[PDB]
Amino acid sequence: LLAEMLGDLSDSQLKVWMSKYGWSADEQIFICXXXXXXXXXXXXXXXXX
Amino acid sequence: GRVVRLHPVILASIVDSYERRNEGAARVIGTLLGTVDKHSVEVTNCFSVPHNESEDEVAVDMEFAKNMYELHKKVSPNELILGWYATGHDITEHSVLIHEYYSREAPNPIHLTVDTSLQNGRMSIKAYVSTLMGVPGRTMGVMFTPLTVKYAYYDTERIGVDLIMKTCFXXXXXXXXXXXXXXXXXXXXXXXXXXXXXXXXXXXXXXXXXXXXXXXXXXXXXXXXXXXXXXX
Amino acid sequence: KQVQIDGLVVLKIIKHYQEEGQGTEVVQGVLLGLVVEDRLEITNCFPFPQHTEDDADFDEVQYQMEMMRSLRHVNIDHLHVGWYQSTYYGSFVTRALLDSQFSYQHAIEESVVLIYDPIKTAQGSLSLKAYRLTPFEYMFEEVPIVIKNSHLINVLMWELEKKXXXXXXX
Amino acid sequence: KMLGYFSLVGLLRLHSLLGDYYQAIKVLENIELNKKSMYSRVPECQVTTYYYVGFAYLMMRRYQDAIRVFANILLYIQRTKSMFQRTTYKYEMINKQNEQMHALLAIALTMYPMRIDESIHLQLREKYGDKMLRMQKGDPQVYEELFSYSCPKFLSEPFLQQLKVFSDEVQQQAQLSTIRSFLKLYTTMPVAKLAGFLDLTEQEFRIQLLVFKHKMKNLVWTSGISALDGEFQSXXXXXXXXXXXXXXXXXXXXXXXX
Repeated sequence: LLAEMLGDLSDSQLKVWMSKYGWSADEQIFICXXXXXXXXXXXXXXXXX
Repeated sequence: GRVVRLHPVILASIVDSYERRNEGAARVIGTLLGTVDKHSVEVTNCFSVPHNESEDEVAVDMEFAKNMYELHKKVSPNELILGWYATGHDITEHSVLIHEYYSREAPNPIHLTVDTSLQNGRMSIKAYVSTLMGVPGRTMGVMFTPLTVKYAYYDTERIGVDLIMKTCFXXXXXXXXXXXXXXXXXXXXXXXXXXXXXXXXXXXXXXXXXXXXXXXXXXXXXXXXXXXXXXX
Repeated sequence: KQVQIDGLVVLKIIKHYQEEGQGTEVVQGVLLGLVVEDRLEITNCFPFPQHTEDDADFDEVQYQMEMMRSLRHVNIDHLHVGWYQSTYYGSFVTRALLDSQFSYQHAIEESVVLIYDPIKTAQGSLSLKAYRLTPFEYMFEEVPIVIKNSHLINVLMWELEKKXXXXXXX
Repeated sequence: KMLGYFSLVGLLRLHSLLGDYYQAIKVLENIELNKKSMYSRVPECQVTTYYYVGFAYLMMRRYQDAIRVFANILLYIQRTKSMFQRTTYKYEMINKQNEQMHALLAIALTMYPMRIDESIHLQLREKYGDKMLRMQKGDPQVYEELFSYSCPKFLSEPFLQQLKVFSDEVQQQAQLSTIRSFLKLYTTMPVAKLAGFLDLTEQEFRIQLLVFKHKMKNLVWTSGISALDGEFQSXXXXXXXXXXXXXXXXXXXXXXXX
């Protein structure tokens, strides 16, 4: 699929682009608390008020 | 009545009453004493009441009122029973009905809300007496009139407060924590019943546009959520 | 040893003593609280009615029982940790007051006697002390009294001249 | 200098009508000048400036800047959905021009947020309300037809707008939004359900392509796409909760203050 998307490349040409971006084949080509509590307290107080 | 003065002792007594139970969710209720025979009501003492609320309905111990007041009278007849207080922080749906009970002891009934959480610095107290403006061509409807408050002290208390602020100038708690943990271990059902309650309140308000009842329900639900957060 | 006195306890004792002073009749009441460690917390007090009788036998057990029961419906539910009185004579003028304390000590050996002077108490000077009996020796000794107030109480007190979970955790 | 600013704005507008986009944008960048002189001299000038800003925003990819300038020139629905009401001080012809500007803004406005507002706008006209309904439907066939019928409105000079370019671009963005609106939220999704939904889109082969293309856009995230199986897979939370709590408090504050 990658070779198709790159313009129908031969396996050799595809290798050039995989090499350029560091992609490698795998199985396939490998490509890739306290404060909170305080906040709640304030919010609660506001609600109560 | 034009205004209300409240002694520092009353503020501290309401806080002490609330503190002993150690319940954030719970709101405490009691009696206020003082002098309401002029346009300035002076609130100078208080005592706690046993009080429980179930659903809309609430229970107050009438015998407790009479028996404690009778002892208060033996100490100082000048401090009359002039109303009641609760820890709020806001007016609640049942308050006009509760107020009608206190009316039996004295009239007009006076309600002091003491915000023992103290969310707002300016006021630890909101004061109300029940009155109806009325509607022409219609029967009058009861409502609370909001009265301005100030904190004032006689010399004894002024001396006392100044002395107290000079430097500035557990088993029950464990049980409460355990109860909170139990609530947490259950909150999935209580969530779904607080979701329904919330909807109910909205319905009431819609009808009004009943409304008060719905509003109260909604508030209760919110309170229950806040208590769940605090526990966490 | 230290007696920690709460805000409402101190204000009630000063209020009652002064009211008693106008009366010209000595004023006594009970202190409620907790014995913690050696230290004692006084969280509240209540006044006993004036009696014709002086010192001991002043106490009214019917009044006390009623008051204690009605408070219990109230939240605090705290042991009687001693008694307070206002006594003019100084210093250590009266023998009679001490025997009262022996009665309290026999009920609970940890009991404390507080004495306040409502006349000599003035702005900047509260005249108060706390005593226990000793267990040629003197009969009693005095332990300094400190005051405990919550943050909520501190804010509340500041309205004069204005121009729970936490406590549990602690 | 207010008169000079007006001359700049007029000149820029003329250039835009007969002028290149970038130079006009640069003029607009110089152009803004204190509000107050304009306010003192006349009501209308400020509205004209707002319209120019809106036009620049429209030329600009972002619709946000223009959304603000247009609302100030004319009242617009606020974040938190509160009505924004404009002053009627400006001369009636100027006000009509402002209304036209507001009608133009709807195009910018729809992109900015939501949803189905035409309350300020007259109910009777189907020109704008119909367009709103078609967007709501999520089906192009109605949208395309709306352009086709109200071909006349777009045209209104002819050389200046020979090809309807902007409207077509806007419609193509508009078509994409609904698909993102499902917005994944599923760990693993049947292919057939996706095909049924993507089928509605005009290209049949788009889902094999249309679905992958969406991933490239990044509006919506697809997991397991191009897989042999063929089935798509699909502290932070606390912060979100805190945010909501804040909004609730804000609403309460406004209520209390009121």
